[PDB]
Amino acid sequence: CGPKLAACGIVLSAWGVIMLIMLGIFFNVHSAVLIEDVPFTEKDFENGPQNIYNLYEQVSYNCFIAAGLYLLLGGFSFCQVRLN
Amino acid sequence: SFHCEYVSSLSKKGSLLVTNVPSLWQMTLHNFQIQAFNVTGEQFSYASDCA
Amino acid sequence: SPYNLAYKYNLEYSVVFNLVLWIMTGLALAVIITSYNIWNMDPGYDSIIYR
Amino acid sequence: RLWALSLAHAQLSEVLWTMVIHIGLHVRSLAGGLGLFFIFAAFATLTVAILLIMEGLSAFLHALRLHWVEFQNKFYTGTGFKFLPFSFEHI
Amino acid sequence: HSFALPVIIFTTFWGLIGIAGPWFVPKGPNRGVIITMLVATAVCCYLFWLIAILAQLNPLFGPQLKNETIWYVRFLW
Amino acid sequence: IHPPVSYNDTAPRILFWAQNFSVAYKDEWKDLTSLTFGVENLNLTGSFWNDSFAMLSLTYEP
Amino acid sequence: VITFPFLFAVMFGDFGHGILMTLFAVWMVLRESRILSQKNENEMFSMVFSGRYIILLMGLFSIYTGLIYNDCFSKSLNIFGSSWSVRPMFTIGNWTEETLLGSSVLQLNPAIPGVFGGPYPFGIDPIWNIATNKLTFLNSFKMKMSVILGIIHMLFGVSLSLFNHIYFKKPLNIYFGFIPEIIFMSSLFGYLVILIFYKWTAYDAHSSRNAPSLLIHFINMFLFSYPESGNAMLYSGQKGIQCFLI
Amino acid sequence: NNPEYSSFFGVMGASSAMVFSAMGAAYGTAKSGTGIAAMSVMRPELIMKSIIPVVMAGIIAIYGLVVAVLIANSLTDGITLYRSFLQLGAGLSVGLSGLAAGFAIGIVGDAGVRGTAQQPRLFVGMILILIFAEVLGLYGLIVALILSTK
Amino acid sequence: NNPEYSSFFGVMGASSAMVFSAMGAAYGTAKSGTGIAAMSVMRPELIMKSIIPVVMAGIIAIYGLVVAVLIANSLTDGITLYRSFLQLGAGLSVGLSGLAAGFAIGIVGDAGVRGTAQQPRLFVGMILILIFAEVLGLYGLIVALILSTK
Amino acid sequence: NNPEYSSFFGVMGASSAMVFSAMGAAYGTAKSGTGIAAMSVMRPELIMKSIIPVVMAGIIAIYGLVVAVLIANSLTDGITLYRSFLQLGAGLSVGLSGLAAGFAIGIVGDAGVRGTAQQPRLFVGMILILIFAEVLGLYGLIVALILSTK
Amino acid sequence: NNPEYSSFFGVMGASSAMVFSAMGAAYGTAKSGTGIAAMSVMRPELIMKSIIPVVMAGIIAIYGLVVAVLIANSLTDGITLYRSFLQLGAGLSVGLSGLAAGFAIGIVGDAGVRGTAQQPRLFVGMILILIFAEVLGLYGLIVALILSTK
Amino acid sequence: NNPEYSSFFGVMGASSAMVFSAMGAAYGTAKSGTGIAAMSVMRPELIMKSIIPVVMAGIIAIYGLVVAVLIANSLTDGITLYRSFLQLGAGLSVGLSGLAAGFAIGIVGDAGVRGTAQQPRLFVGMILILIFAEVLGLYGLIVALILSTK
Amino acid sequence: NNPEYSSFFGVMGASSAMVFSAMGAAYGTAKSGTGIAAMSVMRPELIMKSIIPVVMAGIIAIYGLVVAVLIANSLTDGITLYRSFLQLGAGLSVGLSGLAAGFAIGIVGDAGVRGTAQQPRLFVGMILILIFAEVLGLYGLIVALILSTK
Amino acid sequence: NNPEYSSFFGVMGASSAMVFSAMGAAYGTAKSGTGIAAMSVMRPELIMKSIIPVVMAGIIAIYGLVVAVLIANSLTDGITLYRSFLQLGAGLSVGLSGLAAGFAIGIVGDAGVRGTAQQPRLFVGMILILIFAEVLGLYGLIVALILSTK
Repeated sequence: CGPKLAACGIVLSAWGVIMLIMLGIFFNVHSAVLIEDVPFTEKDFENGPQNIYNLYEQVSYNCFIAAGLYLLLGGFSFCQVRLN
Repeated sequence: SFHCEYVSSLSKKGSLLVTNVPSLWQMTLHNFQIQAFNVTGEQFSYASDCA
Repeated sequence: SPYNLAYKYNLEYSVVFNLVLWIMTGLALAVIITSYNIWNMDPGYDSIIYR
Repeated sequence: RLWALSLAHAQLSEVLWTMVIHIGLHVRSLAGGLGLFFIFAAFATLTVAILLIMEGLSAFLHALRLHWVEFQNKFYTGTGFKFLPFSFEHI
Repeated sequence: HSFALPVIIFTTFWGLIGIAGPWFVPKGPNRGVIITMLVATAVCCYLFWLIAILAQLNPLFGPQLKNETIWYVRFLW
Repeated sequence: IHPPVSYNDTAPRILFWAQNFSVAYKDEWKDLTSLTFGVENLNLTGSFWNDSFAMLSLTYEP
Repeated sequence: VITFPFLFAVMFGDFGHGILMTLFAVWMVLRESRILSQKNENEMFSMVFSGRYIILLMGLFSIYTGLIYNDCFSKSLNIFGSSWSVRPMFTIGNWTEETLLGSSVLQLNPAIPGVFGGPYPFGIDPIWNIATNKLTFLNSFKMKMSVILGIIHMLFGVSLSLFNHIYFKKPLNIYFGFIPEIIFMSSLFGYLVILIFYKWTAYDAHSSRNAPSLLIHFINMFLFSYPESGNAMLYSGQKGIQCFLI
Repeated sequence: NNPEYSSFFGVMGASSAMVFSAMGAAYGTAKSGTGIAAMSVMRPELIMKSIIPVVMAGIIAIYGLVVAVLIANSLTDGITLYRSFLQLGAGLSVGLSGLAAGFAIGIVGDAGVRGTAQQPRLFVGMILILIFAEVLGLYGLIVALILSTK
Repeated sequence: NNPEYSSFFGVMGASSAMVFSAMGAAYGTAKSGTGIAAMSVMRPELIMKSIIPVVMAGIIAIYGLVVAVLIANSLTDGITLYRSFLQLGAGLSVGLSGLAAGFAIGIVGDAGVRGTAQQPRLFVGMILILIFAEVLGLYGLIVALILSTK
Repeated sequence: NNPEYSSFFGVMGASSAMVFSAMGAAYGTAKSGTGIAAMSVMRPELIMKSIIPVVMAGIIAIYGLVVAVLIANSLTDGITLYRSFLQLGAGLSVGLSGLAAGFAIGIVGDAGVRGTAQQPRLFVGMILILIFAEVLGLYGLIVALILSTK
Repeated sequence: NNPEYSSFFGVMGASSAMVFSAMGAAYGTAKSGTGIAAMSVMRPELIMKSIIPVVMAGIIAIYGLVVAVLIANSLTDGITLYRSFLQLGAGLSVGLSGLAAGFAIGIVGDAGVRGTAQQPRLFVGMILILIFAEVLGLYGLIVALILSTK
Repeated sequence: NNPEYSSFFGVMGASSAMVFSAMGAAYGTAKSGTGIAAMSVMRPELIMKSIIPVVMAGIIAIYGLVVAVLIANSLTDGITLYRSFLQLGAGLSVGLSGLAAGFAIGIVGDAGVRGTAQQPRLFVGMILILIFAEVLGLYGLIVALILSTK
Repeated sequence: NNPEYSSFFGVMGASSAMVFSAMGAAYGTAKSGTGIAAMSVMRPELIMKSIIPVVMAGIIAIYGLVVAVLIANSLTDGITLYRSFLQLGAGLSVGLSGLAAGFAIGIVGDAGVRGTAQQPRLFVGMILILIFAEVLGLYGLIVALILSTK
Repeated sequence: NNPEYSSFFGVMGASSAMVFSAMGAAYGTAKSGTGIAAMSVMRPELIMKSIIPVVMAGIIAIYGLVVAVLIANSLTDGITLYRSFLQLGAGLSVGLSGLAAGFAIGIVGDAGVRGTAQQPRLFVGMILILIFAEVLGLYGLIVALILSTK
């Protein structure tokens, strides 16, 4: 590892969790500013908001899973910073 | 074909119509366009502009 | 246009063009020449260029 | 300069998001979750280099220029000897 | 409700920081620094916020939105 | 767009158009445009066409 | 101590960078006793470490400016509410056709009463982050803001000059310098700042058509040369005020 | 309604504002960078102070960007010729004044940084000179904003 | 409907985005290669670190490519002239700003690497100055993205 | 009524007044700044007197700004060619007289300063010579004001 | 029907892909062969390993051949202007990006070979620099494949 | 009867008188001011006499201004082309005669001033040749007054 | 039916194919002859073995001839313009690639020959770098054949 | 009656007569003033004799003046193109002749001044050679007096 990598992993872990959880919030409230981030198609306007709401759930889960990877990076880095 | 902004007897509009003698008449053809041989249909062919 | 009418290019157009072409070529040469002269100006740091 | 720098920072940030982060979004939980992790690490690196380091150092020096010239010149002469006490704190 | 209530709240909040703050500073070598920090913070925050909130009054033209966002404004809210 | 005058003989031969057609006698100007373009009853008498010569002719009575 | 952090935060304002900068400056302070033992040869680290307290304070102001500008990487903050209008607010029987046009093509929100939610109680409204015209809206504001902040700090600067010349007992400098200098500055700046705030209160979406341009009246004031024509005047007796102040 | 060959002039505005300003900031950066590099050999400590000419060149690109953005957002299909020429004049006025300031910063940054390493007292003279250099970019901006909103 | 020639400007946009950014990236790579090579005789270790200006010159060609692809995907036979001019402007606005960036990375890369071999402290200064060079392409990219999408 | 396209020359007047006076002031500043910087090594006290050629170069950019703003304020879509040309000629008259004055200010600043460090008696001479270099910008401005307001 | 001149631009596209990349690969070969030949007197063994700059110069001409073939096979009398312009763009895009890549490969190859002659460590460095050169020709190809197939 | 566009020639008259006379007087001044400041280091007593080339350079700019004002106050909307060309002729005729005189004043100023420090007798010779250099501006004026008053 | 001017481009194809290949081969042979001549002063034995750069320049002259005869044998009254543009592109594509190959054969022929005297092991390297120069003429042929026979 | 532009060629006639003879006399005076400066330091007594090439260069510009006045007095709005082109002929004919004679007077003057200084026997030789140079200006005058009165 080395302490350089562990320190980078701490900074990345903090930043990743902060941004991805905040995105999780905006996706769960169906915020309009996030529309460009949602990976929909021209057919997803059919009937009403049902498809875009399902995609809002998927991108919320994407960010939640990615935040989980940053939590794992964090727990690793908080050990390695003491071990190197 | 041919196109011109002002086929006219007035100097303010180019003086393209010329009288060598005194005249009681004046004329102006703003955006004059004409075509008079090898026409096809009612549509003008590409125009050479006077300018 | 359905009749294929001409692009209505004005009279004075040779004059507009020879104003804008030669004014812009004069301005563009004045910029280019000046820009070349300042870009290749001697920066004059003789006190350190040799040490 | 205030406005100018504020626009530039915003547009650099908008482009970095649109070019990097947008590509991380995907229609399946596992694929998007793995993609976003590496996408945000690359993004964070670019934000540090361009925004925090470069636009930071830019804004910092411009705010100082405003002080040194365009505020202070009305009231501060800025000419005088710096006091320097003899102390063992210099060792 | 009226915009005057926010204005009086913000003016009172920063006014106390910029007046009552200084009036509670102790005596000591740092006093002039502390007073200057309180006053300058209140003036800059107040002026900056006041300009932004005033500029949002009576918009001369609204936002313009992309086609897809206009379609989503039918249902998301 | 005002329809072009179209001298017809077996097929269209002479096409003519303007944004504005006007004349003056003794400097009194008149607008001929409504009296000319798209006028189905327009008097084209004395007009002629040939392979190597052409004569468009527009007659006004009033 | 405050003015440099404030101007820097106006230039640098972003919520996320404000957090990151705050975290790093806090780390440098809370580990200060350890960190002070580290190598002096890393002059870059020594610079930021010697700056640690000043960097914390500007980081906090950078969060503040980021919040007023309501921007983190062109994304909004959920802290503030909204004044923007939902589609039911367009469909009031007036501009219902604009809603149908909005299904076919892009449209600009009218900002008309009954459609608009009315005056906004916070910083930039969240809607501006998604709007295609946002930069035209925000640039007008940030420009006008910048002019005011600079004017006020220059007015402080000439006021600081007064104190300094008093503490040196220089009556000539305050009498022949400060008085005509502050009058010169204040007469030019005061007209301009009055017009900026006036425009933000004296006009709306209804009065937006044929609305007068501020910069033209400002230039014409300094020229002493308004030609009784072109742009309409902003308020009664304004010609006399222009003439007097210049 | 309006003739085309009319949105083009406004596009040349936005383009010029970015392009000639980026050229100005490039010549300012390049000359200053050669100075700072050659300087650092004799005075390794001055690097962190001597960055100033690079950042003073840096604002010229940003002045270009401000006008480029302002013009670009103001474009439309069938833009009025008058508004489109105004955008050309703006785009040149910032872009080429940015270029003038770019050279001004480059030359006085290269000479000023070198001079400062031989004599630290020059640091104040250098940044005083860089005012009357960088202000040329600002004047290109002032007129460009006036034209862009005329 | 559009005139037949309409797509010409937009295609010159797509090409210019790539071409002038490739010229900026070539100039920056050529000058940097000359510096790196010529100095490595005294400094066998610094070849692995001094690559960064080459990488940044490469990044300017990437900025070109991005716009060239974004323009080229936005082409069609039916394109309105307005969007076709916007695409030319975008292409020049990234392409020539990339050329300006590449000039700056070339000069800063060459002088920076030479100086670094004579004084290793310069490496940080060189990286900072090179970012101020490289961002000129990125400002060119901002304006190209704004023009190509409105 | 009167010609459209008429704006172009008036706009070019505003741009010429700014751009060429910014080129003049950039040359003036640049050349003078090489003088100040190279001089300061020999005479570290003369820095704050030696700025005057840089200040007068900056005033040339102010003259170009004054005319450019006056022109821009005097533009309109319906501008009769008489006013449009008067604006172009005003633009070039200050723009290029400022360029000329800027050339002179750059040369006499540098020569004046390098001479003054070797003999302080030259300082008054550098000022008197420099007034005759700067007044050319003021004459250019006078003709530009007379033309643009005719 | 489509204008008779329309195939011209596509043909000039094909020619351009070959011509400008041949100019690139020629310059890259010319400088590389100079460096190799000048090296050989001091390091007779390295002349084999130092071929690589020339091989990459060859590869720039192969990219221009590929687009020149793809364009040349995609031609017909009635070709729409839209498609012919795509082919002109493709031609200039690979062509001048190949020329840019050629300027890089040449200057890098010469300085890199003559450096490696004095410094056996440099080889590992210069191959990475040559790759960051040659990829410009690949970016040009990518935009040319993308353009010619819309 | 009077055409449109008539102003261009008359206006370029006014501007060319001022611009080329300012260029003349700026070269006259730049060379003279170089001469004075390079010379005066050895001869402080000559500063307040060796200014005369610069004073004569100023007078060429005044001949420019005279004609440029005399033209600018005699333009009218729809001026006849005859008076307008006469105003161009007057414009060029002083302007370029002032440019020519500017070169001569420059060279006699530089050589005559620098020579004077080693030989005081040259100063009266320099005055006489400098009148012969100055008077070309005056012949330019005489022709320009004549043309502008037909 | 077919245009009057149509064959002019077909002619410019044939002529260019020859002329630019002759220019390439002439430059290749002028540089190579210079190199062989100056080399031979201390190397009798190499006079024959060293002529290979010249022989490969003579091949570029044949690539020009082949296309020029192939175009020439296909010119006629009825040529439908499309075939004439194909022929111009062929003639420029081989011709200017022949010019690029001739430039490269010249430079590698001179440097390679001089180096071969200094170190006879270079000779195999000179052949390899020449295959990579000569093949540009072959790519020029391949494209030209394809175009002229599409 | 006569064409609108008709008076313009006579106007440029009057301008060229003064401008080109000004340039010639300016060069004449500048070379002679330089020669006088380099001569006076050694031979200060000689100046009043060595003024000859200067006063003769001043005479060349009087030949320009005389024609520029005659042409200008002969102008009118109603001028026939014959009289207008005769006057342009007078204009170039004195103008470029005076310009050329001025170049001969300058170069022969600078030599004749430096030569006489070292060898007093050349003073008459310089006067004679310059009389041939002046007569070339007189030939331009003779034809310009013919044409302006025809």
